[PDB]
Amino acid sequence: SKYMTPMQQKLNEVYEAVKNYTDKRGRRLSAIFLRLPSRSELPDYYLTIKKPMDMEKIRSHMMANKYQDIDSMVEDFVMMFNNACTYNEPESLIYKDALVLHKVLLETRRDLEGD
Ligand SMILES: O=c1cc(-c2ccc(O)c(O)c2)oc2cc(O)cc(O)c12
Ligand SMILES: [K+]
Repeated sequence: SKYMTPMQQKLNEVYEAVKNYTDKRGRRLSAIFLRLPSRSELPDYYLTIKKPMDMEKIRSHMMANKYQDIDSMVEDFVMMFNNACTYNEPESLIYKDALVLHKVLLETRRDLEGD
């Protein structure tokens, strides 16, 4: 069925809000977060980050219909942002972007509180 339940629509809107957010200069903050690079490409990432997470993984779980609720999806986003903030330095752009996107995530959830 092409029709999403309300819970599915909400999950999609949250996801899409983070994905599509662009700053005043037209930059899409989510670009770097979509797909994690490999073990070779990011030294020490997978030894040091306990639960790797990227937006493609989140998107797949959503498409397979495995978030039972909004908080579960939020959890995964927060894990991703924390991972990025653990691995990268505060001065790095990825770290700054993770902070903005975290605010985008919570604002969006909060805005959709009564759907
Ligand atoms: O730390 C992360 C770092 C990167 C990353 C992606 C592309 C690059 O050219 C780069 O120099 C770093 O991508 C991520 C993507 C994520 O979803 C989560 C992360 O923690 C990272
Ligand atoms: K750090």
